[PDB]
Amino acid sequence: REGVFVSNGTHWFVTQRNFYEPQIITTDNTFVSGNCDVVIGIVNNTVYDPLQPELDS
Amino acid sequence: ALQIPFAMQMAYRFNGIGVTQNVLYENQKLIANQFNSAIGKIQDSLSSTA
Ligand SMILES: *[C@@H]1O[C@H](CO)[C@@H](O[C@@H]2O[C@H](CO)[C@@H](O)[C@H](O)[C@H]2NC(C)=O)[C@H](O)[C@H]1NC(C)=O
Ligand SMILES: *[C@@H]1O[C@H](CO)[C@@H](O[C@@H]2O[C@H](CO)[C@@H](O)[C@H](O)[C@H]2NC(C)=O)[C@H](O)[C@H]1NC(C)=O
Ligand SMILES: *[C@@H]1O[C@H](CO)[C@@H](O)[C@H](O)[C@H]1NC(C)=O
Repeated sequence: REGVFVSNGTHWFVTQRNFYEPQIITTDNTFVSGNCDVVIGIVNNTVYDPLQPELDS
Repeated sequence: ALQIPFAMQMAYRFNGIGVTQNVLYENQKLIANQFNSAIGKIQDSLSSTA
């Protein structure tokens, strides 16, 4: 939504463009648009849902 | 100077005029071909007209 995906080697974070403040990638950091066959350079990672744990407990 | 992949730089340039990023990524080849042909047209215009 605002920022850029980065990786310190192992885990994928989403930061703001002008200052390294990494954040877990969740569905509120990111927005869905399209699918995986059209983008060039798309990677595989896990997007955390802030809602699923609440439903679970 | 902070390096950044040119496709992502163009994504920022698109997101700066009110067009989301996915527009570029889903239309990256189209935009690249349009830019290349535009530069070719610039060459033709400068070479034909003084
Ligand atoms: C990249 O950063 C992540 C976390 O920001 C590092 O993973 C953590 O490593 C510590 C140390 O063992 C663990 O206690 C955490 O549980 C890890 N977090 C996760 C989510 O796995 C990771 O080691 C860093 N990678 C490099 C190459 O430095
Ligand atoms: C990222 O995940 C996708 C699936 O979500 C992987 O796509 C697989 O690609 C292989 C190689 O062509 C196919 O045999 C599989 O059938 C694909 N999976 C599906 C569900 O269709 C893709 O390979 C993954 N990429 C990386 C780098 O791990
Ligand atoms: C980046 O370029 C390398 C070649 O140097 C290529 O193997 C790789 O697929 C490219 N990745 C992207 C996302 O363009």
